[PDB]
Amino acid sequence: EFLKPRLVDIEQVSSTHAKVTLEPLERGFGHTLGNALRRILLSSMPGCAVTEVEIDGVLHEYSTKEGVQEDILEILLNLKGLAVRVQGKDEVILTLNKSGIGPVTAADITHDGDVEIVKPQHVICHLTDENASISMRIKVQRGRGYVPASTRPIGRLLVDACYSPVERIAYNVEAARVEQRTDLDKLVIEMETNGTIDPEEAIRRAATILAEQLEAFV
Amino acid sequence: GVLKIVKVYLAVKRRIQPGDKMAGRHGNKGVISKINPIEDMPYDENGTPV
Repeated sequence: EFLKPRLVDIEQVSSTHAKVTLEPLERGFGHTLGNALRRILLSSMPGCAVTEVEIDGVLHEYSTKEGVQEDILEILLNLKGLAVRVQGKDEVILTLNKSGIGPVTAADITHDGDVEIVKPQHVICHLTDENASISMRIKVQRGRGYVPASTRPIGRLLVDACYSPVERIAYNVEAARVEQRTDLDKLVIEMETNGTIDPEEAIRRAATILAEQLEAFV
Repeated sequence: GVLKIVKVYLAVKRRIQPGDKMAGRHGNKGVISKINPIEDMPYDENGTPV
């Protein structure tokens, strides 16, 4: 009958992007599973994006702070691009306090040991003069998809929520000459995450979503 | 005839929506008709959607 595919290999090339392998597959099932998984992964994957920010001396995002060359809107964009993995909670409030000349990157955030920053080199802003200090509270929360601030104190700045760990998914169906049987397919899935999702976990969640959606008529 | 004037400056932010007219530099107009999902767009062999 139909041979059951299984996750045979996880070639993690870099921190961001990885390459998983599924083998074996019958004729046609390679493309079916590849496209179904690609759509599920690009659509529905849990993420831990930033939702709200609170800089102390800032009222609205269309202003400027002395000693910081970035506008507050550019700071909010840089925070929106921040990749962070939270494990034991849904929402968490990271704290950033930085003074003195230099780049305020993501490594200056208070560790919050259950919350891991995956790209410490991510520059958030720049401090120009020594007597300048910034202090902000960043609300990193778990979610799915893309939730703009239009859908959901006068000192709280709301950023657009983009809880999608994956950035690019591709799949390739090749011939797996194995098990002394020809005309069998192997699906190689190259995914480009931001580092906050393990590729095996991503594939497992994608298959779980398909299995749950198929329960409507089986 | 006027006693005092108070001027308030709102800062709206217009993102994009079906209806907004985008164009190019060669007379190619066009209003956005749909904001397609990321996984519905055509993609090349490397997986990058257009």
